[PDB]
Amino acid sequence: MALINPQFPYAGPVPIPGPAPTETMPLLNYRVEGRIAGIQQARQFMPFLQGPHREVAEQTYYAIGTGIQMGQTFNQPLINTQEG
Amino acid sequence: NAGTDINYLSQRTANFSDTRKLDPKTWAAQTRRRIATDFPKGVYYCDNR
Repeated sequence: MALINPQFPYAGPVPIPGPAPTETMPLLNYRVEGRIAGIQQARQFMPFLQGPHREVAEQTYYAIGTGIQMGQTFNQPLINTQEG
Repeated sequence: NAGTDINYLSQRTANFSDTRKLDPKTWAAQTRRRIATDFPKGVYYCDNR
């Protein structure tokens, strides 16, 4: 967006020496076929386990029984003959 | 020698229109922006990463 100087104008570009025209043109680089080499193993001996863990520990229980329940020799009360 | 046997180092396009033509101290000044020092005597590094 330059302003044209009317007192000192200039013309378009003139030819100048050039950079040997084939040396600015590249070759198209020619890929050969390739292979991810080797026979891959199916599994890996991992350093960490792959499953979930638990944040807190919960107390577990198992039921037990008591035993054969016996009789008893109670201390027996007195007879309510109007004193009680 | 520390640059005193080189006039300049450069990286030209085709055989014409250089892109970084520098004396051996301006060349080493661009290396000091990279590795915060400069290489031993005779070694010149050019970064194009």
